[PDB]
Amino acid sequence: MNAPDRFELFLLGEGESKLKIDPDTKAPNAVVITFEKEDHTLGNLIRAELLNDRKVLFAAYKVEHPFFARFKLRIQTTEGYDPKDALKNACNSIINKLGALKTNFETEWNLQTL
Amino acid sequence: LKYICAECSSKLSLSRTDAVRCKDCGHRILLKARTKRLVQFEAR
Amino acid sequence: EEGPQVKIREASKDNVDFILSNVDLAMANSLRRVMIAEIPTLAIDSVEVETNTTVLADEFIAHRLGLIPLQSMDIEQLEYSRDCFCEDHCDKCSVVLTLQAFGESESTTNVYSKDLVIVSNLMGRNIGHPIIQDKEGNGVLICKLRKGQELKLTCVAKKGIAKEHAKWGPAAAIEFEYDPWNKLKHTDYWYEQDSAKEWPQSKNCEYEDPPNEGDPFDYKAQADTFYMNVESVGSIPVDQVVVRGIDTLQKKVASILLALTQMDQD
Amino acid sequence: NQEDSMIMNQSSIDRGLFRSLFFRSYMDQEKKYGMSITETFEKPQRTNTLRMKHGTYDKLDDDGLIAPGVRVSGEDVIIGKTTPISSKRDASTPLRSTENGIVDQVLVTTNQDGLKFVKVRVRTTKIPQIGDKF
Amino acid sequence: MIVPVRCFSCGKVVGDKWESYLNLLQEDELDEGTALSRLGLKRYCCRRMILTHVDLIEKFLRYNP
Ligand SMILES: [Zn+2]
Ligand SMILES: [Zn+2]
Ligand SMILES: [Zn+2]
Repeated sequence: MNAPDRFELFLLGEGESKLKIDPDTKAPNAVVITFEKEDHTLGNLIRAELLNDRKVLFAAYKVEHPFFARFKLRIQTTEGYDPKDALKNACNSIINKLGALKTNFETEWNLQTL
Repeated sequence: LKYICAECSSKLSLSRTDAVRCKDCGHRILLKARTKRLVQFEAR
Repeated sequence: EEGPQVKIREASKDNVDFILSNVDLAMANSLRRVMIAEIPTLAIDSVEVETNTTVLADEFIAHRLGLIPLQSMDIEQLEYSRDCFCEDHCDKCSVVLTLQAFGESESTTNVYSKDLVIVSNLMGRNIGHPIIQDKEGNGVLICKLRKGQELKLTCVAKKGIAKEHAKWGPAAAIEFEYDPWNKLKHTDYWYEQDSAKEWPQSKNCEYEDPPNEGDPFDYKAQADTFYMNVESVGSIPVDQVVVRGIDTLQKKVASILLALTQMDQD
Repeated sequence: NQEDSMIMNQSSIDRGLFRSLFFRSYMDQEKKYGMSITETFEKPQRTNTLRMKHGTYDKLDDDGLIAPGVRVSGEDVIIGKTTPISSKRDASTPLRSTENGIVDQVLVTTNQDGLKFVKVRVRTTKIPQIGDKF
Repeated sequence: MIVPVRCFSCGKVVGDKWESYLNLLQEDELDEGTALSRLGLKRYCCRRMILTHVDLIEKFLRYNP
């Protein structure tokens, strides 16, 4: 009766960009991206992979309220390394592990019985 | 228009001033019948 | 092959017990989530009812209809109704099916999901057929009729995501376990006298080496091996729940990549 | 889930956890006074017939009552009745302002004085929302 | 009312299991735990969906209308 529709978790709305990038005012060379219509599924995956990049000083995400499918990613990189690239290499890195994971699973499946 | 009887299955399309009860029963208590303008349900 | 590593232990129409080596915890988790809420499926999502003189209420039935697992193998070539350019539904984006049941016998007439009858044009796509793992071939007991009882209704199956309703959930259960000797000390076992004698041994302990008291705590170690078991309802074969899961996760990681390029424009 | 509140599995809910049917019965009757006075069940028309509500009567069949299929909501008139005071005055029965649902059954019968009277019963399914006591 | 189209907790389909359950009981004299196991209802989240269930429909059909 006051409930939001359930598509509102994955469907974007009236002029809501998927990513929103803002210059962090606190620490230098840091940025805080807002991910509309996403959750711990994404955020935890991006933040954990950003932690493997050794030119990333800081990386953490957070769902400010569970009512809303959205989350903030905060990223700080070493001087000269633009944080967006830190995000880009991060995503790609995941995609490559995932692909390898898929094929590796397939070949394993193609060897079974029942 | 019609009005399925209670202890009797029928469509006594009787109107006003015809009053109750029904036909071939003896028990007055008439339920209306389902509409035609069919409704939808979200299967959720 | 290269990175993350799979090793089936058991396989079946309904289950894939495997081991997922060389992966982040985060990824092995994010995969299980996706497997639960984000691989799409077809399921009844509208019921127009013509007659229901049955003991049950309209929507009460409508509800169960939603829960009946429909074949979703070729789902990727059906469309989201919200997407498709037709008004309401069509044949590109929705399967329509019919249910007719009338009690003839003196005995109670049952209504199964076998009694569901596809009506719209599947056009070759492997879609919409109710899953039946039942042994006598009538999976799922929709409803029961007495003598004069009738039930006549029409259901439009749509492509949906379990995030939106748990009907469109391809996964049933997704067993999941790492570090079966707490060698990472990720729990602190509650006990009364003895952690070891009181907590039972995970079946995944024949697969790892028990720690030695002669050894101290390995603090550098991370979570590496993962023991999952995906069980499927059947609207998608098992192997596919995991694959499409990896596919979808990857797919949505990607739209983030693309979205970064969309912003760069001047 | 703090201070005697709780967290419910939204997923489980969808598969019909703690779901209830909810039936409400409305009831009305033709006058109770006079020898040349009788309230009538009909779908009145705003033509001079003051005392009209804010809701549509458009779901009323000719006899003044809904049919057991129609969704109703807001202040939909469900039972149409006019009290003829010397054209007419309205005495129709709006569906409960805060409720909404689908007409389940309509009972038209006479009463022990030979009064025509009616029992309309509406049906809602109610699914466990935030704030429901368990 | 009537069997559940699916278990609330996990999501498993327990709706096709009802008749087969009632047969395992009475036809071949099994006990409900064994009966529930033969139906491959292992985890107790979906095991109680059947055991704890009451078929009120059998009563509802009793009424003529
Ligand atoms: Zn009769
Ligand atoms: Zn369409
Ligand atoms: Zn279960």
